[PDB]
Amino acid sequence: MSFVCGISGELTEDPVVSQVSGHIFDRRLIVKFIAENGTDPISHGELSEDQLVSLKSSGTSIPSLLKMLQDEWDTVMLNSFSLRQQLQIARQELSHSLYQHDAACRVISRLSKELTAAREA
Amino acid sequence: MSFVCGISGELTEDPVVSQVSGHIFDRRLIVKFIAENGTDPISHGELSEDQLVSLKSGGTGSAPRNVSGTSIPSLLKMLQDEWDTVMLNSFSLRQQLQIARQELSHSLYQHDAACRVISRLSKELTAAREA
Amino acid sequence: AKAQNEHLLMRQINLELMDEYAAESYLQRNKVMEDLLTHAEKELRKTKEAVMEVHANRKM
Amino acid sequence: ALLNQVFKSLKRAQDLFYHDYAQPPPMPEENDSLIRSMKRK
Amino acid sequence: NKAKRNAENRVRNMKMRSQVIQRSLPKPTKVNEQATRATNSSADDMVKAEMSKLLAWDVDNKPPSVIYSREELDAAADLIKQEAESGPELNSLMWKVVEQCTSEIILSKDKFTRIAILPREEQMKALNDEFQMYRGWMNQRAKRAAKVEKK
Repeated sequence: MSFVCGISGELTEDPVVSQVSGHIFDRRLIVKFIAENGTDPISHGELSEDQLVSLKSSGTSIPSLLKMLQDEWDTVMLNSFSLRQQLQIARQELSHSLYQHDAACRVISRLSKELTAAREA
Repeated sequence: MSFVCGISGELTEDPVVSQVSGHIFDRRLIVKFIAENGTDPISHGELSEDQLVSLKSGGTGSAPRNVSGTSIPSLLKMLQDEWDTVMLNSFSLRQQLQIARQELSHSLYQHDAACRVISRLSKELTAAREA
Repeated sequence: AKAQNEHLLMRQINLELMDEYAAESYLQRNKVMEDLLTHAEKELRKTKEAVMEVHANRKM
Repeated sequence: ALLNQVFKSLKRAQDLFYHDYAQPPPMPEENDSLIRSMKRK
Repeated sequence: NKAKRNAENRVRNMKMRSQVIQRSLPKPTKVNEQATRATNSSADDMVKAEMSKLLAWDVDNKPPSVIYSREELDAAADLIKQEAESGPELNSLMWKVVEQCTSEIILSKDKFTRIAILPREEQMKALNDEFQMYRGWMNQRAKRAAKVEKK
């Protein structure tokens, strides 16, 4: 059947599920995730490779398959770039929002102090 | 021969593998170890002489060893290792983006902060201008 | 142009790691390859004598 | 709809960061290091 | 006299700094001279005015003429978050519209605009310069790569 890996979002040939969260993964990614991060990737709990339960279970032209790789690799790298570009834009929106917030606190601080003067005019 | 014994550590000329160990031994070593101890040195499982098979190379049809360094398996292997790295990289970027994108949505107070300033300044003006 | 930007980034990371470890791994590769050559020349010499021994047993 | 607030917020964020626009998007240090650690492993 | 007595002052003054400094979030390399223009009458204008001082403090290290305690700012921040309501949840629709903005927004005539509102020939110039920027970024990398490769 079709199974979707939680890390890649791709159809996987080797679907495996972790007992610490119940999300399906490609075995190879989650083992590399565990071997690098130690946690479950979705629930962030401690995980280990023995806690993984395996789920149950054409060719056309080599010049074509090599061109399917080329186009598919460009799509994977395009995505990775747009994520780095989108992540900096999110940080730029975030840091601007904090500046507006901190400037507003200074204004509210300034005005609230000035409002004390009206009690001693 | 290119086989190195797991126990003696030498490059053997009598390579033998035992079914329980999945490991490579000298014939002259493993037979006396079976004789004196009956046991796999690696797993500590039982052994008997029928569990032992001796390795060979260079038979008829045996392909020439590729030494050119490049190969189709090894290129597909490292293309796979690139792919795993880029997905786990992209996953952590996607996680980072979700965290940043989540909190800046929760932080969208700024129009309500502006109404509070309007409310405060208008109160201030009516409190400043009463004398 | 976005896709090539990431290929070049991954190329740089590969090249920088390659600058740390290529010299060692190529040296290690040669040290394995040298062993195969000597062991192959051992097999070549051993089989030559056996062919010669058959000529001996024929002449005798 | 929320798109108006999103657009104006993003527009101000771009305008505040205007002089940085010519810089390429960075690679986070965590991500660069986790690429290298996987490669080394 | 140099641990806790000064360590308190080190952390104290760091809590007076903007949260962009405290979180080490991105901040602009130069304060945009357009980001301080205001109609000098809205509540947004004075907040933009104070924000311009915060930016100068964080970018230029030009500190403000008046400084506020963490207590004043937290008391002011409390007054915001008790007033603020209906903060929207993150959802797939939000993801769609933010992504659309990252393709819809391009600079033209030295200003950020919608793409669709520009004259066609100005869209072509904008997209040309947008493309030429990416080609610059590639070439800046490729030269660095070739340098290491040649070694």
